[PDB]
Amino acid sequence: PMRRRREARTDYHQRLRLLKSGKPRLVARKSNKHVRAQLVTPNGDDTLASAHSSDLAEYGWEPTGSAYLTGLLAGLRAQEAGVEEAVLDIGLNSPTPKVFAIQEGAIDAGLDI
Amino acid sequence: FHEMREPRIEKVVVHMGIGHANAEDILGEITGQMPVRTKAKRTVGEFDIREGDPIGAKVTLRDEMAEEFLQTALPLAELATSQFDDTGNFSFGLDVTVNLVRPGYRVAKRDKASRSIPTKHR
Amino acid sequence: AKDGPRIIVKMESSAGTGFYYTTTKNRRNTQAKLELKKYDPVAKKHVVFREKK
Amino acid sequence: SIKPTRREYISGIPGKGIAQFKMGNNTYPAQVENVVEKPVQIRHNALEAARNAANRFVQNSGKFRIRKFPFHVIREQDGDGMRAPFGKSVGTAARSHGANHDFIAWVNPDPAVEFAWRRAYMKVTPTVNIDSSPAGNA
Amino acid sequence: MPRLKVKLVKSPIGYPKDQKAALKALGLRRLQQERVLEDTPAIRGNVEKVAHLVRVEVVE
Amino acid sequence: AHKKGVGSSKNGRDSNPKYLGVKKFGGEVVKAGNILVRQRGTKFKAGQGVGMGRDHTLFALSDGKVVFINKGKGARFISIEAAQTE
Amino acid sequence: MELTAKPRTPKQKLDESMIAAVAYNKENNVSFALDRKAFDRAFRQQSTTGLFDITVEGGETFPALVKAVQMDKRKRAPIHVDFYMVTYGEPVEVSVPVHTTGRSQGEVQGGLVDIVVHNLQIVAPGPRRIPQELVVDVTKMNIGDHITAGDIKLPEGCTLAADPELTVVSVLPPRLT
RNA sequence: AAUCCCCCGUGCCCAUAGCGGCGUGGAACCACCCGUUCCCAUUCCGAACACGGAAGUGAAACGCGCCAGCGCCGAUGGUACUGGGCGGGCGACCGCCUGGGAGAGUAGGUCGGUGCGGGGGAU
RNA sequence: GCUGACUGGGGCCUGUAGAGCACUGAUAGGGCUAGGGGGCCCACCAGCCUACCAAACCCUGUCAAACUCCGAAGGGUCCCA
RNA sequence: UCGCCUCCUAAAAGGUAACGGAGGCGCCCAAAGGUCCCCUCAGGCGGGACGGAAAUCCGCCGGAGAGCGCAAGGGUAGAAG
Repeated sequence: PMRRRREARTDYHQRLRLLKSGKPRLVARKSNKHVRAQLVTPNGDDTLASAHSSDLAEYGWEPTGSAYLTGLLAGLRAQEAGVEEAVLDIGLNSPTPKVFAIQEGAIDAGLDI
Repeated sequence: FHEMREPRIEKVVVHMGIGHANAEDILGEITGQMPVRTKAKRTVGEFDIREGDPIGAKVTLRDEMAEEFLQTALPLAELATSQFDDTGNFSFGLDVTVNLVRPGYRVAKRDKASRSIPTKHR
Repeated sequence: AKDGPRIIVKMESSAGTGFYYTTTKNRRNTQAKLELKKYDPVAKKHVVFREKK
Repeated sequence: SIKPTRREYISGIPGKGIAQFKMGNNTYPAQVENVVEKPVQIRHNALEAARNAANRFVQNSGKFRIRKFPFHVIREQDGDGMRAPFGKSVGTAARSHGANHDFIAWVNPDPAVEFAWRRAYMKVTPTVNIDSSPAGNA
Repeated sequence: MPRLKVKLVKSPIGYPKDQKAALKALGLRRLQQERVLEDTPAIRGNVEKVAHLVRVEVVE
Repeated sequence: AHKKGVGSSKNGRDSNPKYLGVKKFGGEVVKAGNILVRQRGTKFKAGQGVGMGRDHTLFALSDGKVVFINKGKGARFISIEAAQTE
Repeated sequence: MELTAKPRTPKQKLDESMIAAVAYNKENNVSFALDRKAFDRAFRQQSTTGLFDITVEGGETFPALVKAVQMDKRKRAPIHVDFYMVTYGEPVEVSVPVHTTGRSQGEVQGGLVDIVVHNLQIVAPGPRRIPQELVVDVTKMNIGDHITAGDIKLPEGCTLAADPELTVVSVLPPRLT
């Protein structure tokens, strides 16, 4: 096959799905413990720590809120940066109520999503 | 680290499958994890040619529920030798197959670095 | 086209009468009388299209 | 160098019906042997014969290993005259690639065989070269 | 800037098309005459390719 | 009123695929590269493939057209240097 | 022995009396030299089986010699060889062979005889330490009987670069059994 | 604050990263974990996807490190093929002169390297 | 009106000749092996052994325009001369 | 025997006859269509029901060799699936 293909679980490709364009893989990356999200925007882009459950201490609000806010937040540190409308990257999972969470994160953030 | 090798329930399968509609219902009452799996072939050894027919029934039960069963039914069984086989697994009754699980075990499912299960851990 | 009373018969549809129609080929094959899909007569836009003919 | 149609389509995938590869015997040293240097769709039968010929003149030790085999095929006459050629098949042969490792007479000391191959030699069809391999012959 | 002087030999008559092109190219009219060019590969190439076509001598 | 057998005798016919434009030439939102028609073009150039490496054709405008699995559904952009402020 | 030259000049050397071979030894390789003449004499004695060397500028009169060639071409007349040396306590690539004598069992009584896909052995006993002649023949020969790798029976230098169960030698019907 | 260890998400380089063999690590990390009213969810169980949390643990998937058995890569000189130019056989074809010059064949090589960020860890 | 065959350079294509085996189909000596044998307890025995046929995997070996993990010789094309 | 689809032949762009090689088509599929959501093959190995080729399930191994309506070639699981 190909590396990722003999392996599995992944679909980094639907990642590509978005890669086409629409601005940035506002990518939610999750490992229950926490979540951390970055921004891969086309052109061998980069990022800007917009959201992580450790850039501001792993509270104790667990999922629900945790994601709510860290999201809103990322959205904002970001607009500070100067973006506008970003594009949703389901790092993985079926936009799990968790992702859902990060998601409204950008949502309310204002982060157009 | 004996804190390893020494086991922990990982897959028990209970079933049946006539070339044929509800007997599997009987299953149902017996357990709680359905198993509609099409059976095959193309000849008359039982008038089984219709190459494509729902006819294989398999109530999968690992751990938990499989505990309800290992318990409830382990009594009606009566052999306890021979029907013991190699890869650390065995089977008996009108369609029963269980699989031991030494600690190397799990590695085997990985799509990645799927270690060919060292016949020294299993 | 090649009028084939074979499982291949030409047909078209109407917009509730959005007015005229549009182009389709079909098969008794499955579903007989059955034939509904939506379109856009010169009439306004969209509309319920029944296909039989 | 024209050749066959499609090895599953004109005439493709046989058994070239012949007379196998090893008769003769063992040993670690002396390479006694036969190779050639002509170029040709080596004549199935012909060959087969030649070869078993040698066999004939001998019977045992002295590697009568024979490194050849006919695997493609010729064609001609079957239908209307001379213009449009459908296709009658005959002649399974192999490209004797202008010299190469033909058939051996391998063994410690059994000139009986050597001569024998010789025989097989005179036999064969396109002149062929009479010879020795990696050390000589004894 | 080595200066190459070449003289014309063994007629084109038949000999290849493009080749004939290296000829008009270098600048090659009537027979057995001689012409000259800077080392300059380009030039150098057209002529050495037609090679045999004649003689190549070193001067300026 | 019919046809025969045991006489393969059956020519075939034409086609005309290609590497039309070839890599690194005056780019022009046009049939990019071809070996597979109902193509779904892509961005600037392509270089993924059943061999490894990658292709850069120093020419870009909107986009081009591909070859179903041959060549390479471009996407790894390269609008090329000659694409800066006039 | 001797064998010389090493500039860069093939075509002509590849002509006359000096066939060209590479001066090869882990880490370094210098332009071929040597000469089809010498070759003759010694490769003659036993290329990739015995082992001597040359004295070029006294240089490093070390052993190994050839680990690649082909008496190549059509004529069955070699040109362009591969020489390698090993002043090291690592010699592993060891190809020398083994023999029998003709143990009368299949032969001297049943006519029957043998196939020796083996003959030669590539392993690695004790470096710069291999019998220029390894003998090994537990006799035994007839019927549909066969022997190989495994059983083998190896002496001192314990290597076996090869593998069990394979191409040793067997008895076969010279006509029948 | 804008120096190195480290893990974490993670990106380029399509096996000199894969295999597997031993090993090391949990504070920190991560997973495994615990449990299942409600989100959402299995054509069958929330095994996977799941929501809510300690304790338990490094076993398991996991990260560096060691090992060449497989595996991958891979040269020098080196042969065939040949661009071109001219000679020898009625011959299939042989040869030479001038740039190009694969694989395979022994060396020998490797068990990633490198992007950006986030957590720490170095007053 | 320097834009042309051609030559130098530089990308970027083809993938015959070659060569090779893991894709495929050949294929030969061979070994492991199980299918047929085949001789032995007569033999539902499914137990025994073994010198003939074999599939398959292995080692040694080979061929291919409609095979190719390999890969030129060269031709192509844009541009720079 | 006359039209079209694939392969070789085309001497490596693209492209050439031949009464040269082989072989398919004058259909279909209202859902193999659109898109969103999830699945990761054949095959081999080992172990059990009705099963002693040839399933059904379970546990390993796997440049995907299965697969795609229909023919060849291309592709390619990241999937067309």
